[PDB]
Amino acid sequence: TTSQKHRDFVAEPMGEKPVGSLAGIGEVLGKKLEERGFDKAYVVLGQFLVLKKDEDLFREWLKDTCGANAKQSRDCFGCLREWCDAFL
Amino acid sequence: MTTSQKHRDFVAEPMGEKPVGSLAGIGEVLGKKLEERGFDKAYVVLGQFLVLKKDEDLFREWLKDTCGANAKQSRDCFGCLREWCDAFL
Repeated sequence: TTSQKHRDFVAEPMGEKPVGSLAGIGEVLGKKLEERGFDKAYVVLGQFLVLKKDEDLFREWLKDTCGANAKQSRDCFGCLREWCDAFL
Repeated sequence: MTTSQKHRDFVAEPMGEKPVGSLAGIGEVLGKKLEERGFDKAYVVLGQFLVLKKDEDLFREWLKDTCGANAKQSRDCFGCLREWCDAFL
């Protein structure tokens, strides 16, 4: 199942939404992503796409980059995957 | 309209699973070199465009380094991705 945060993200183009609009990305993860250059949601989408939507590699990259746990990275992957199914 | 028809066709609709050669500026020669480096679908190149925060200088140099694109090819590819994003992202 899904959070409302997920459903809100997948419902519409992301535009310039901050990285914190992604399901799974809370205040702490968002800071660390911003610290490393991923300040907008679309930059994380960029990494998802460069990695050819590979779940294992994206979730591992997120853990290595901002410390996401398994639930957080599951949530973030799922929200980007569903967004892409609707808009890409 | 000074863009190519090929630009117009790409920016008119979501890209889905389109191959990299659907991008403006990406002919068969550049497209093969991109595919050999793992950039086989247009959305993978979109991904690089986005990871570079849509920066023209960085993206155009990355394209040159990765497939040998010249100035016009890299401008066309960048402009096609930028307009696609303005329409759909």
